Amino acid sequence: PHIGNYRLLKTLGKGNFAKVKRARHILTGREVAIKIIDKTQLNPTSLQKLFREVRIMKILNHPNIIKLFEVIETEKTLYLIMEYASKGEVYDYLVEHGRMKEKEARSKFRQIVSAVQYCHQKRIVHRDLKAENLLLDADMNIKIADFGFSNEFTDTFCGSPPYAAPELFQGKKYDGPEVDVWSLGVILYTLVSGSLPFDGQNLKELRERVLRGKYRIPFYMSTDCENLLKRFLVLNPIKRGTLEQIMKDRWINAGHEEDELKPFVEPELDISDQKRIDIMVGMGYSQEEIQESLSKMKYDEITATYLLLGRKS
Ligand SMILES: C[C@H](c1ccccc1)n1c(=O)c(N2CCNCC2)nc2cnc(-c3cnc4cccnn34)cc21
Repeated sequence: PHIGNYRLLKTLGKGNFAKVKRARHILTGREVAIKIIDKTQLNPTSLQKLFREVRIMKILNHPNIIKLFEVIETEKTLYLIMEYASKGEVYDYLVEHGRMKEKEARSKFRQIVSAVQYCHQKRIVHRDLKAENLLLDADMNIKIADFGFSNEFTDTFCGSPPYAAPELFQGKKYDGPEVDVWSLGVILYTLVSGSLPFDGQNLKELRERVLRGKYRIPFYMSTDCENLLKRFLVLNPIKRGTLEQIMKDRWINAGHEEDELKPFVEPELDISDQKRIDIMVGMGYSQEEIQESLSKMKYDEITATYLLLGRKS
């Protein structure tokens, strides 16, 4: 079971027309995650959605967002070779361990807010932020995943209802980032409490609770955490805080002297490490080939080998 330079191993999950498998890169030995998409079952609008997702992944380069390494395409199948996060979904972690202490939620939430604010810098809204789409790497760092429902902000999608902003329930047109801000308030509440702030026995009950916007504050929750939730979970999207403003909040930065959370500054990608390039020449690729794939940033077998050589094993 090979595809390109990858040996396919255990399945991580499976869904509508796709599965994700862990894999090993043969040339470097690094582990990756590969999404395998059966294109034959997709209609032309699903196909267009797929290629948009790929385009979004190429735009985004952040240490708390799953990175794209390579695209392999046949006429029947699309393979997205991605960063692997070995400790699974935040959702499953909360189920096993219960709520995080605020100091543990804070470390994760700073990473989440940095990643999503950076998406908004790039004019991308995720639109399906939920505990299930936050992965954890071997060091318990957050990696946001699955931009299959994401879009640019300049359709009639509504994500997981418990995380959906009230304007989505009323069927209202919406700009973009404000709905991610609301979902991040729901995420903060789930990290600190282990439960959702709005729930119901059915969609009607859940919808009514979201629109009322009331949620329970546990006795153990600090005043500063409660006040921060108020900046996310604002019914009026016009008055909802922006993430750049929320980054200055007291709770976000408690115990982070000299390290106030700030918008991420994307570094210039080094495509010129000759030690890595020397290794790839020894593997068989020519110097000129490596230069052309890296400069056009082709997400092909070469640029993926270069990136993976830049990561641990
Ligand atoms: C495929 C799916 C998935 C894909 C995208 C976003 C979230 C979840 N998935 C599950 O469904 C799941 N299940 C849920 C049902 N109960 C058993 C555990 N566990 C997972 C654990 N690790 C990953 C993972 C790790 N490195 C990466 C890099 C890219 C993508 N995925 N990925 C994905 C998982």
